Amino acid sequence: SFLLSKVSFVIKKIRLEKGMTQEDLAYKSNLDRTYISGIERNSANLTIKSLELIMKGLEVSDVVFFEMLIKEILKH
Amino acid sequence: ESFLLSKVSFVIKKIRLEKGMTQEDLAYKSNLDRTYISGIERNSANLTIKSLELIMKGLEVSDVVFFEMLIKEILK
Repeated sequence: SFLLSKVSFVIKKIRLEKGMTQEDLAYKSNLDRTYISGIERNSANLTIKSLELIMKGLEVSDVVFFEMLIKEILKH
Repeated sequence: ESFLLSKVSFVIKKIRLEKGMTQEDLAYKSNLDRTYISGIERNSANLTIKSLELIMKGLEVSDVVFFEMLIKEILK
């Protein structure tokens, strides 16, 4: 899936840009490290509530996240 | 429901009504249950990214269009 891969990519990109490991983001959001690893491989079951929490943890606003996402969708 | 949650629900229903589609129409076109559509439009907490992909495919709305509308609603 095109959208799933781009969501996964943007979450990994923002996490790596904040210098956070998957563990770091998990600890900040009270999620497991394997949930973050999992979403970066396949974002199918990531919910909007979990994405809001992740965006909170990455200290990215929702608008910037979606701007980043539109950019990735359009690059393709 | 947070404001991101509410706005995702709002934008789905906004586009659905602009498309002249009922909930049942969206359910048919997305291959999701009408109960689930009903629920998302009230509260998007448990909407997954795959279900959002199928909702956009059933509304026949470009993903970029959906996220641009979402950014505009978040900013209002």
